[PDB]
Amino acid sequence: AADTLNYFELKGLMTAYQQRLA
Amino acid sequence: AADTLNYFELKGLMTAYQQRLA
Repeated sequence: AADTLNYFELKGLMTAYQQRLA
Repeated sequence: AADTLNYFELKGLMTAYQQRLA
């Protein structure tokens, strides 16, 4: 039931934030 | 494999593509 966080992009925002900081 | 790819950045990138092209 983890996909609820994956369907709604709670997981992509953090990766984008990380990528911009790097 | 699905967990690795990022559906967020590709959408953002296509958006920037079109907004510049305009």
